[PDB]
Amino acid sequence: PNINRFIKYLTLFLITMLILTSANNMFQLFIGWEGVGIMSFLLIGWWYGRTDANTAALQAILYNRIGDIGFILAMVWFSLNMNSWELQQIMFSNNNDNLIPLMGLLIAATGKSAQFGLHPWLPSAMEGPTPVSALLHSSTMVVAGIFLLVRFHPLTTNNNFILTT
Amino acid sequence: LREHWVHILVPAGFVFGCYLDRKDDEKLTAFRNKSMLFQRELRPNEEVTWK
Amino acid sequence: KRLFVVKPSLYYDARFLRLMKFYLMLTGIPVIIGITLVNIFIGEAELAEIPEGYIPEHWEYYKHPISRWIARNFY
Amino acid sequence: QWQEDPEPEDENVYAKNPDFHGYDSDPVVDVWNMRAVFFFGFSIVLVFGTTFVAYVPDYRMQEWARREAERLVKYREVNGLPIMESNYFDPSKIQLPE
Amino acid sequence: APPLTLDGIKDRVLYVLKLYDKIDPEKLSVNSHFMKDLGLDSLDQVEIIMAMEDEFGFEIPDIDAEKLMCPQEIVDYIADKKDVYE
Amino acid sequence: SKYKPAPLATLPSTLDPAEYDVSPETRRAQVERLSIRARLKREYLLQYNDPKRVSHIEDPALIRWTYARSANIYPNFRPTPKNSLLGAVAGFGPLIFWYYVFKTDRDRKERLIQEGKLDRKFNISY
Amino acid sequence: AFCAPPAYLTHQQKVLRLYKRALRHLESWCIHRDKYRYFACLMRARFEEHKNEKDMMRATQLLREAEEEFWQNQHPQPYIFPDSPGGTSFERYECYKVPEWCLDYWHPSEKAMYPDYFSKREQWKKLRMESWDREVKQLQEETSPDGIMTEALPPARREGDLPPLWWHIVTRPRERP
Amino acid sequence: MLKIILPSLMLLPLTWLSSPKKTWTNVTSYSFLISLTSLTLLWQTDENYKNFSNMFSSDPLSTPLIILTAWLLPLMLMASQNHLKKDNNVLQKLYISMLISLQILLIMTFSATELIMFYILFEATLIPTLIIITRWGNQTERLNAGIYFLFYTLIGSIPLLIALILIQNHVGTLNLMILSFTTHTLDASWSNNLLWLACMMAFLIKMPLYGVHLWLPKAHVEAPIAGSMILAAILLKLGSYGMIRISIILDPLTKYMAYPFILLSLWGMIMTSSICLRQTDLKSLIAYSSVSHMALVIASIMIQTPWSFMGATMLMIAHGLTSSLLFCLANSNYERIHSRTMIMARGLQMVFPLMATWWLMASLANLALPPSINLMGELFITMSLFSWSNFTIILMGINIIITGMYSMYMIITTQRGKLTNHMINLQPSHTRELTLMALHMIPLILLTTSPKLITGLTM
Amino acid sequence: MTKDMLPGSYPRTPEERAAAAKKYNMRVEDYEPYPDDGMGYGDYPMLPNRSQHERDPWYQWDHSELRMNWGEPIHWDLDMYIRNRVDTSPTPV
Amino acid sequence: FLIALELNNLTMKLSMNKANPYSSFSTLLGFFPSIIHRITPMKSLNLSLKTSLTL
Amino acid sequence: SWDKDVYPEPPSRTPAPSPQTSLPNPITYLTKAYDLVVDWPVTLVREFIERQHAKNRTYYYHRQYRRVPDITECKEGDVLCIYEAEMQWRRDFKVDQEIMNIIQERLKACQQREGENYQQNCAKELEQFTKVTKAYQDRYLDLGAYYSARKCLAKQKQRMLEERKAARQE
Ligand SMILES: CCCCCCCCCCCCO[C@@H]1O[C@H](CO)[C@@H](O[C@H]2O[C@H](CO)[C@@H](O)[C@H](O)[C@H]2O)[C@H](O)[C@H]1O
Ligand SMILES: CCCCCCCCCCCCO[C@@H]1O[C@H](CO)[C@@H](O[C@H]2O[C@H](CO)[C@@H](O)[C@H](O)[C@H]2O)[C@H](O)[C@H]1O
Ligand SMILES: CCCCCCCCCCCCO[C@@H]1O[C@H](CO)[C@@H](O[C@H]2O[C@H](CO)[C@@H](O)[C@H](O)[C@H]2O)[C@H](O)[C@H]1O
Ligand SMILES: CCCCCCCCCCCCO[C@@H]1O[C@H](CO)[C@@H](O[C@H]2O[C@H](CO)[C@@H](O)[C@H](O)[C@H]2O)[C@H](O)[C@H]1O
Repeated sequence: PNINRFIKYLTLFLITMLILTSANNMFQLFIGWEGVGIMSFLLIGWWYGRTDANTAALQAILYNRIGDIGFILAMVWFSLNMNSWELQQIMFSNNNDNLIPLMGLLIAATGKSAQFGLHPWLPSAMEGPTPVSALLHSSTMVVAGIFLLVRFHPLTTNNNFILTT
Repeated sequence: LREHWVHILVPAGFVFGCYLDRKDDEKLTAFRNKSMLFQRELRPNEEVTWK
Repeated sequence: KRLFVVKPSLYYDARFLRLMKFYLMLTGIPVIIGITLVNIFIGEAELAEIPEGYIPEHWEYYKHPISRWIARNFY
Repeated sequence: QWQEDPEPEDENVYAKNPDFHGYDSDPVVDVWNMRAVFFFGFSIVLVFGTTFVAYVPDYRMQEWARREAERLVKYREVNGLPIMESNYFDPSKIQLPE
Repeated sequence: APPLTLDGIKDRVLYVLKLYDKIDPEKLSVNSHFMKDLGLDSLDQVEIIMAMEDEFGFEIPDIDAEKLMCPQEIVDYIADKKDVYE
Repeated sequence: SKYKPAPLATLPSTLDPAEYDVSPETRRAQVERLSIRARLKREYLLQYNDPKRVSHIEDPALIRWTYARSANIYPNFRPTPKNSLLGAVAGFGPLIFWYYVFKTDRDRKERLIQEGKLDRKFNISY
Repeated sequence: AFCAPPAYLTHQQKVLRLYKRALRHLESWCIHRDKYRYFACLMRARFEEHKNEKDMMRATQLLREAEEEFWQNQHPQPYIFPDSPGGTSFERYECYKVPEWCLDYWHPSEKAMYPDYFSKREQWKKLRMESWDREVKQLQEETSPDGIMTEALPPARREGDLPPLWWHIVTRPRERP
Repeated sequence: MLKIILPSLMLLPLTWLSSPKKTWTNVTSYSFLISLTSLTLLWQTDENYKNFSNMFSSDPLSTPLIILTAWLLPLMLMASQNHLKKDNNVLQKLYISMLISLQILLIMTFSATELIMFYILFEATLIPTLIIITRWGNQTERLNAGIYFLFYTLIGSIPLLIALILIQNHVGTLNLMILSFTTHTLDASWSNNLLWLACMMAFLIKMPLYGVHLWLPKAHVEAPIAGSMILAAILLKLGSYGMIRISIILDPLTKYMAYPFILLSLWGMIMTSSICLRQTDLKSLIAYSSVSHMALVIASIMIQTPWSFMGATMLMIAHGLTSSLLFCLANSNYERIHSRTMIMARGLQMVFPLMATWWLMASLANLALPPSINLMGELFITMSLFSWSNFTIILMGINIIITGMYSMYMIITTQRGKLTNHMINLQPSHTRELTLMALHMIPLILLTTSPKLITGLTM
Repeated sequence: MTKDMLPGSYPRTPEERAAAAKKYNMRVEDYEPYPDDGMGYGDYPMLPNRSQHERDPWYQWDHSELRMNWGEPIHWDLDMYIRNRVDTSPTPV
Repeated sequence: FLIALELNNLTMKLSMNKANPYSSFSTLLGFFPSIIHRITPMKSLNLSLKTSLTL
Repeated sequence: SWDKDVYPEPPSRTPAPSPQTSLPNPITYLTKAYDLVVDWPVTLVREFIERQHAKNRTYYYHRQYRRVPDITECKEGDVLCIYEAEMQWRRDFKVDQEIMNIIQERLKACQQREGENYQQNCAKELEQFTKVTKAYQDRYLDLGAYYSARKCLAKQKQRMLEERKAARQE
């Protein structure tokens, strides 16, 4: 009956995914980064009378907040050692030792892309309706972590510890 | 006007308050046009820089 | 056959939303038109150089007509 | 036991007035109380209060300070001066302990 | 799928029973008791309910399976479960 | 083979030795439990189906639980050696641990600023 | 779901329940219907075998042994019907099962769109009230003098009487609202 | 400020001289028009603070707080209107009077230019607040909550009065501008260490600091709705506002004296957040949520960096609107089932779909979803706390995870699952209850578009 | 609600055990207080540590989500054992 | 693919399938959910009540 | 418009199109149709507005702030002269925040346009950032939340002494 709320949420996810991918600074990344996190919660828990949907939705949130620590770790580091969150200014960090920020981004990518250690939440997200599974939890939301590390590739190229991990 | 007069209570308070602040200014003019930063010569028909 | 669907009383949630939007738009739309005609017609003050000798009024230090007008009268 | 009223029962606020707004038990006083909150709350404060805040100019000199920094960054670049000096106060004026 | 109607349920219940071997179709009516008029044992009636769940696509809990002892009782238990009223 | 239980993986009902007990003493336990269960279920239903009800059905079992877990803890608390040690460790244990992490870190930081051995290269906000 | 459980399962109930569980798990391993039919007949051979052993102290020891055998050859992931407990559709529509009493707060302008549904509803609310007194009375008359009680309920023993405590069963929301 | 104060003093005669059928309309209409006038304070086109007289003056720290106070008065009147409908007329007018009196004192408290004037006003707020919790509270425990609230404050506040007198007996004045422009470094002697605690413990209790916070969960769990709204939104921020104001004259002792209190806040906030996971009372879950947010505010003020102050000011305003919105929402259920147990009512989204939207938005503000100003505070406090030391990220990382759990667990428990269908008294949400939530949420959204207004003094 | 319908202090005598059991709707042979280490339990029943996932799913529980019945005593850690959280059900392995 | 065909075509044989540790591990997601989602939330939620709130 | 000295911008060097395929560039078509259907109607709407803004031409000025005595020229305790020295410094300190932003805009604006040659062709902007940062750190770093002129002066005197003690040995 509430089909056109379901349509609206999918639209909101798309917007929070286009915010994430075209962001020019870490803060606007975080709006999409956290926004798809919420939009996943509401769609995985579409059938909110089902107790296993609500547990799978809270489970997605819990793992993605464990990866928020990584994102926030990287954000504080750049605002302190580069005075900026913009990707242009972060580029002049190519000759620093970006272990701490790049560990943060690797943990955020680990949680957001369901990598080993933080992976259960992806098979559990299959509670939601199939259109949700196709859109979010396979072909957009889950590539955010991979997409993140592509943005910061100019830094990870000079770290063998991060590459090897 | 025996059950609607109460609407001058608060509007009167504002007017009385605005006037009470105009006095606080009149009391604190000891440095009017004397600061090292804004002191200037008085224009033709200018009696005070501010009121 | 079409069956009845038991629902919560939605009349009240819908009533609030309508009333909220009525009063927000009651002065918002007049304000918007007001703000839009002020930018279309009066325009924003241009930057100049203080001519030697002239002492600008305090309010002549802001661009927008709405801010210059508020500044001129109340402050 | 002691003399005491029984506990008053669970009333339905919509039973008698189906358009009850939440403010008063009397319908006429009730609607005008809803109307007042929406008018002074949304039409006046939120609309005009938001507008008055959007047109406060040069808020805390956030605008003047930029206009002034551009003037200084120009003047100093053409005249060969440093964009910004290391010392704030001139070393001439500072008599240090000997 | 199409709605379930009381006659369509009744037709599918008997249809499943007529393909059962230990039952003999010629003496199989809706009122046939499974333990008296057909001589089936406990361990069969369990398989009969299992065959109904597959037929209709939903489970009958064991607290209720052990009382469905005639085709009408099965038909009425399915009908009441799926909000079928004519 | 065989299944070894644990608190987070209990024993299945079908593997419970005490679930195939049939001696008459147990069967009478299991019949009084049902009678207590049915007596309450009957009372809940006599309120749920009542047409003159106009409010919800208050739950004494839930009132007792919430009261047992707040207003009734302290009166039923008696200091003992195990409580006092547990509160002392729980109370100041973590607080002392962190004090040395931060104090040690910031002393290494203040040491490295007096000898200039830090790279605050582009840092202008704090 | 409809029938309240007994105080305790009998031996007869504990063996039938196992039989059904053991077949459903077989079907989970076998998948293929021909292969599932073959082993399901072998399974019945193992239950017909000791069908008559009426020792009643080794029948039990034949059940605990067989449950401990089931628990080792479980399917780690048995098939579940979508609407059953643990099923993927289980409780999917519970967010669409509004209680009938929510209509008692409907605005009149809402009730004005279904004048004939809302007229066949005040009849049901009348029928519920007139019947209530006689329902409560019948439940005391059958309150057994010994406290021993069961969750079951009595029917209507008379004419013009609905069975006691019938409103929350008759009016319950549809399984697929 | 006398144009914000005098009209507010007139809501007291207006409360009493109005008709019985006009008291609630009249007062709540003029409260809005008073919070409009307080926007004049925002006309700050320069870097000089507004000094109106020898008594009052507004700063970028005292203006957001002043406005939040004035805007909250009309909100609390509407919140208190349905649970006071059974009281005779003089009790309603006596309740309205105690709420107005708390708005007048609070505005004078933030605009005061001298510490002694701040202290007296900062103590006067106990009277209307003690009367509210005790006279109009609901349970028998309201009597023990009034004592806990009254004497935690007073015990902390006596040393502050002593210390303020010592400051004046030595400096000659308590004016905040003069003490700023003539401040002398303190020696590290054992007497000044005590002067520091004397000047701080009063405000650290009101925050509250972890350890000495048991008054807050007691006060909230038993106050009427408007008691919790003012407590969680303004009275806690008296502590924060005081510490910022008086810590200028306490240097350099804050570089070491603060360690015990940075550690109680950083560790304490984890203890309080984890409590919200196992808290069986909904009004109690929010109150501990407040304790764990104020922990960051305490921690950030103790390190005195431009970012940390900026984050704390934003978090003060953000928490002011958010905690109040949560208390109003929990009250809306409570005014239907008269039970505070969180698990008693479930699946309420089925019958209150719109009120379930406000729940979601309040809950998302509480767990600091970007770009809300709740995150800006948490984020800028983290940035400063990282620079202070790098291992604070360990504790703030944890607290962020726990904050997500108890925020969503709050939403999942009460708004989802199956409906508790025996609750036939779940009436449709009142237009009044929904307006109350829109008034909390709209300003919060507007302040996100213009964060400049709540950056505080440093930025 | 009165003092004797509410939890109390640890039951010292068997006469105050059968009083406590009757309060909580339990059999006297089933009532079992927590051990008296003075950690604040008083006389609240100590019930087996089974999460609500183990309750009969097919029964029509009064509190449907919690899988409880009205009046039944509630485990001390219920909110840790609801179906959204910790599961203690038997595992195949 | 080739390995899959052979393996999936033994399921057509009238020979019963049995549990082994390797398929149990595969079917039960390496037991990572069955452990981590039981032990970890228990210890944390048990601390939330016994240590923080109560003690 | 904007001053091209505050915001330097290398001139654009677009190679002239060299189309050696028979096919039509679909970019160059939707660009024509975009100019006729989007660009042209909009420019009329803007030309209409600027003809109104010409009829009501108004002026505003940048405020001049003469220089007042420094903090160094203030007797201790004289709050009258400390207050003006403190206000001036806060104005100065704020203009320095905006200078830093301008120098950051350039570095960000260069990083984008140089693209794959930023490590080489963005040296001058990275050098001004590295220099104007050292000055900023030498003026304002570690002052704290309650920063003021007197702390700025105390920090400078403590640094002029730590450097004088460099040559007093060397
Ligand atoms: C808070 C709610 C918002 C309320 C805001 C109301 C703002 C009103 C804006 C209107 C401003 C009018 O401000 C006006 O600007 C015009 C330019 O058009 C200037 O006016 C000047 O030029 C015009 C051009 O014809 C001449 O007619 C006029 O005699 C001369 O003074 C002045 O600067 C001022 O008189
Ligand atoms: C600094 C802020 C100012 C603080 C001001 C202090 C206000 C007084 C607080 C103490 C409470 C006054 O005490 C209050 O007295 C009124 C009438 O006087 C009583 O009022 C109630 O009871 C009496 C009879 O019992 C009736 O006459 C009255 O109409 C009814 O409403 C309240 O039940 C009581 O709570
Ligand atoms: C670091 C500075 C902070 C210092 C803070 C000190 C605050 C002092 C608060 C005074 C509290 C007085 O506490 C007073 O006695 C107890 C405290 O349990 C409460 O009494 C409560 O518990 C006691 C148990 O001892 C029971 O007997 C009583 O029935 C119950 O109500 C009283 O209702 C309260 O009036
Ligand atoms: C539990 C409550 C805690 C109480 C906290 C009260 C605040 C603590 C105040 C600091 C301690 C007293 O601070 C005291 O100040 C006085 C003057 O004021 C000075 O003490 C001295 O004063 C003058 C010189 O100034 C001498 O003549 C005198 O003999 C001696 O008392 C020292 O500075 C310090 O001894």
